[PDB]
Amino acid sequence: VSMTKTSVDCTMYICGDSTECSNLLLQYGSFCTQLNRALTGIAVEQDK
Amino acid sequence: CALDPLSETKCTLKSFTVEKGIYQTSNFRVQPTESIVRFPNITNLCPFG
Repeated sequence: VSMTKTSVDCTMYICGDSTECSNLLLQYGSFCTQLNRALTGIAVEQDK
Repeated sequence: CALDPLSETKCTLKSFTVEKGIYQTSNFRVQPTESIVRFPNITNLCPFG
């Protein structure tokens, strides 16, 4: 019926506390925004 | 976008009006408070003496 509503943010996943890695990820435009929106949609649809 | 949680929600939704709900705005993070380096104690000093 449902699975664990895992919500992996990638700002901490791809990059640790490294701020230079955060900037390098920021070079990629909206990849992590799409990923997080997709995972939150997955979680909300699990609740639904 | 950093004055208050309402402002953070507004800047996340990109809209001046915020609908009734719970919106993820940012991420909480606990910075390391201090640094510790507990290396093993020197078993024997080199024989400079």
